Order: sequence, then structure tokens, then C-alpha cells
Amino acid sequence: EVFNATRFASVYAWNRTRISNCVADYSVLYNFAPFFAFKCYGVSPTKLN
Amino acid sequence: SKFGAISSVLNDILSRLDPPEAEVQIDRLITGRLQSLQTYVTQQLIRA
Ligand SMILES: *[C@@H]1O[C@H](CO)[C@@H](O[C@@H]2O[C@H](CO)[C@@H](O)[C@H](O)[C@@H]2O)[C@H](O)[C@H]1NC(C)=O
Ligand SMILES: *[C@@H]1O[C@H](CO)[C@@H](O)[C@H](O)[C@H]1NC(C)=O
Repeated sequence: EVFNATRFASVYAWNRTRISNCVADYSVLYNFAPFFAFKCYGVSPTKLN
Repeated sequence: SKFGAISSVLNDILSRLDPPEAEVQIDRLITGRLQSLQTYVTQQLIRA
């Protein structure tokens, strides 16, 4: 749901969200992403699951 | 003691970052722990 919202808010009012009580599978993130920038700092993007 | 790194737990830093980026963190941990061990050994030698 977070990825195919049709009205991503502008930067000046950066809309927040909360992700809790769920199983984070980032394969869906990979699927819904012609990735251009996936620079991960505090964690390795390969090892997320 | 984190010793100037992200985490103070070897198991979790290993399980969080990939080798070619976590090598810096583990090297920092190694330096700190080796320095502490050297201090301990020197103090033990003096007391002995
Ligand atoms: C930021 O983006 C969120 C993700 O879409 C919005 O949450 C949704 O809000 C709608 C309407 O309230 C709910 O029906 C839906 O279940 C989801 O919670 C959120 O509203 C949005 N922020 C603002 C201020 O609108
Ligand atoms: C949103 O959901 C539709 C449903 O099929 C999907 O085709 C689309 O790729 C999704 N978009 C994103 C950005 O996840």
C-alpha cells in the first residue's frame, strides 16, 4: 500500500506512516521498484529478511 | 563498549552488515579489544 499510493506528498510536508505487527518481506519492495537508488547505510540491503 | 562502532556485539554486527562494509566495524572492535587486553596483561605482569 505504501508503494502504490497515487498522491505521494511533497517534501515540505513529508507524510509519515507506521509499520508494526507484520512480517517485513522486501522481495515485494524489489518487485515494485525499477531501482535507481538503493543506498543502505545502517544495514546491508542484501541481508534484510 | 562500542569502541566507536555501530554495535558492541560481534554476532549482531555480523548479522546486520555484509562483510565488505562491516570489515571496518569489526576492525575497530578488534583494535579496542586488543588494546584492552594489552592493558590487562601489562597490569597483570606488574602485579605479578
Ligand atoms: C500518509 O500515507 C498513508 C498511507 O496511505 C495514509 O494512511 C492511509 O490513510 C487513509 C485515509 O485516512 C486510510 O484509509 C488508510 O487505511 C491508510 O491508513 C495517511 O493518511 C497519509 N497521511 C495523511 C496526513 O493523509
Ligand atoms: C500497485 O498495485 C498494482 C496492482 O496490480 C500493481 O500492478 C502495481 O505495480 C503496484 N504499484 C506499486 C508502486 O507497488
